[PDB]
Amino acid sequence: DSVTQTEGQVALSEEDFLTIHCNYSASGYPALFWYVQYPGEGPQFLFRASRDKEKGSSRGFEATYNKETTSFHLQKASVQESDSAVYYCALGDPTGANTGKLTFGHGTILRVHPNIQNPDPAVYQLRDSKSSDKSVCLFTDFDSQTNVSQSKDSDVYITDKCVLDMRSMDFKSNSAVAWSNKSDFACANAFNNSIIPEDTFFPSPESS
Amino acid sequence: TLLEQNPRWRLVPRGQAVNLRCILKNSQYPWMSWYQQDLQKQLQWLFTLRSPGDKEVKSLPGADYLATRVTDTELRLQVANMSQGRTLYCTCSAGRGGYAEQFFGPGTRLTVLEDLKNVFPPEVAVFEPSEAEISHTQKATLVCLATGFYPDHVELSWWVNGKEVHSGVCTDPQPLKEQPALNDSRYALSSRLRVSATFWQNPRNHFRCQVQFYGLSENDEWTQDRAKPVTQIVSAEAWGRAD
Repeated sequence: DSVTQTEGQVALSEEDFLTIHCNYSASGYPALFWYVQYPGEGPQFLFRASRDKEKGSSRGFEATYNKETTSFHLQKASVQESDSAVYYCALGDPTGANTGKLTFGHGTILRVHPNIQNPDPAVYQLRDSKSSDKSVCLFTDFDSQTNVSQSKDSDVYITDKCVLDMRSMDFKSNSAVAWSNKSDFACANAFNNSIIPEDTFFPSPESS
Repeated sequence: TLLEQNPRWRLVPRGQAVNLRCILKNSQYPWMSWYQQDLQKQLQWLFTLRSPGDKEVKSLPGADYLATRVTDTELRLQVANMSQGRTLYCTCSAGRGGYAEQFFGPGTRLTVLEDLKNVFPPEVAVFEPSEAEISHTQKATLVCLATGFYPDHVELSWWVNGKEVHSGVCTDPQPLKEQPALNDSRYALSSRLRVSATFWQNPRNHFRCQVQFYGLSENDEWTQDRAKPVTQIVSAEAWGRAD
């Protein structure tokens, strides 16, 4: 008995149409399931179907059991950021005989990136005092179609882009961070190894 | 909730055992199972055990397992040898696998160490908003760096005037390796807190980046001279600069 969810990753904008493929290779009349795993938590049940054309639904997701192409594809009309998770297809025996087991797919990572309506790319330099030998550079307020590359330099550390939402003001921003325990580190070299927008703003520090 | 497991997390030195507990707090689903989760994030069924006193044995890539249904509301897992980290999920159901469905508990995360004197707690640093960001955007991005920990089990949190904040925050999904390739590498982690500039500019306002490091237990074989890298909270803090 086998389950395939062909795709390892899926990246999507807020409000994009989603479909995740689930095909099985079984020799009974197997029951099928969807589970979701959010970061930090254990899997959570979504729904079950066991007969051809039975449709299962929860939280704006839907799937329909399709005996002809042996499929239980997961679908959602409009994904939002909070749907970022790992979706697991599984199958087992409805019968009570037995093993007691579910077979799980490899699972599919869903990353929903937000729609940044007022881009404003900038790299800024901050500072400490209280320890670090260091200085960090903050690349922020870019578009979701920017990718942040890991460094060519091994003494430099660069994080992947990451979204923060200030509720209260309906604002979402991407940010990535760069730092180095050394000299030779200015904020206009920081993200050299990423393709950044032509119009990225590099303001200077201090005063006169 | 309807299943409580213990321990929640555990450090285990290579080729050594640990006992796991799961208790079922509702007989509407009186089948219990064990499921492991790989570090490649695969879910594999280990056991389903219905009736008190039945025991089952299994050997997998990375661990040997003894499963035991002691009572109608107690499942136990012994996990021996164990070269690879995993999460172990207890699950209950109204039947079988298929007949009705599985409901996963909170899990036990088991981290494996080949040695024990690679273990280090994080250094934590806070970085205050740039003056240029404040003037371009009238927003203020603090950054927090957790550097030099091993192994990778840190939870990071922002606290503003004593209260835990969630809004405006973005922590890296997983940490990254400082000595990238080096099977006992140390990790760094990054997080971001963004408030309006006027929020930062108030010197009443207090900001703490806080890291919970899970490391060496109650007592463990600490032959070294340096301080014991126990479970602990390392913090760094800044004040609002009306500047």
